[PDB]
Amino acid sequence: SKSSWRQEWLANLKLISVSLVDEFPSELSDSDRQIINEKMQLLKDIFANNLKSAISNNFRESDIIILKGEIEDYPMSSEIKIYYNELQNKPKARFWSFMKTQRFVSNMGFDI
Amino acid sequence: TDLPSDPPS
Repeated sequence: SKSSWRQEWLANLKLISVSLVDEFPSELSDSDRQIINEKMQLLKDIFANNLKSAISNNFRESDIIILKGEIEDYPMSSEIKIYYNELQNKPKARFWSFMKTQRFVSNMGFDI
Repeated sequence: TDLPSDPPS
């Protein structure tokens, strides 16, 4: 069943657009910033070369949005959270933190 | 196209 769930996800990822945000939700050290940035880049490579997804430069034009934290950690002033808030107050994009994403990609058979 | 991101429990 997880095997079937992976094959369904794998086939669907070939027809998905992924966006990786540049905004950090909160204050971190230069070390924590660097570690996240490295993972973001590794994740971008997994989606484009292994999962075969399209990489979108506009998060408003993508199916899955990779964040530098949880959406609840993002400030009200941030464009990514302003966009998120609209999709709640209107009846379809996905918002995954890098940690959530890293685990999903592990579940796809790819470990950073 | 909108199946769960989390594996089945």
